[PDB]
Amino acid sequence: KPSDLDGFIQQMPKADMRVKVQLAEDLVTFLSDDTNSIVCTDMGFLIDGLMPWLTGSHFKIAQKSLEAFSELIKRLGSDFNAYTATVLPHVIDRLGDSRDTVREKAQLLLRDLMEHRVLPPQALIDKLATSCFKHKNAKVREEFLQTIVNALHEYGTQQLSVRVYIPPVCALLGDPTVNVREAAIQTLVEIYKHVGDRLRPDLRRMDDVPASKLAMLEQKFDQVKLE
Repeated sequence: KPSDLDGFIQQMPKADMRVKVQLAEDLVTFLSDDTNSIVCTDMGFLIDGLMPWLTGSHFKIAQKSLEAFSELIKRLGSDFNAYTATVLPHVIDRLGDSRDTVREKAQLLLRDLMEHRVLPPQALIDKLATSCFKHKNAKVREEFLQTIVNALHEYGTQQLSVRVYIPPVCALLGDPTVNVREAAIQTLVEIYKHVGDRLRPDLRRMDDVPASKLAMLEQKFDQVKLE
């Protein structure tokens, strides 16, 4: 139905489950088309409106809110950073969502924040680290390691310094969950690709890392070296 942002904003609060999903789908469609305008009364009103969707129990609508935020990030760029502190904590929680597509759109929102320069890659990863390394949900801990990997692969050591990340990633080698232990391994391997052999003595000083895992990690690095 709605023809502009103000129209979406007005109809969001009242809307019943029925039209709520259609509204979500159309909102995303609207924001995706760069021939559509994001003129409205107050952008904060749209942000506030998306919040119950994002923090909600319907995951289709949550996912669309993430997609909606991605579109605002793309249009707003650094201007979006006014809303980062409000949105980020719930996007983090969605990294742990049971539905694979929800985690995807959440990870994509995170990449969009960096690609569209809402904040520098180091700023975002550091901020995530605060909430993610010790999150109660193993899927968040695992997803966050992947966020680090993707950010490194996309931006390289020019914008992302992972030296200070080695000890917390190493701590995850002893995670109570096997999926995380294995993710932590692969993350160090991915970091090796960027950082090179200086990582080896770095890990050797990590009295955390058992010799058996140091050895296993070194085998994996050697294997990478055979490019």
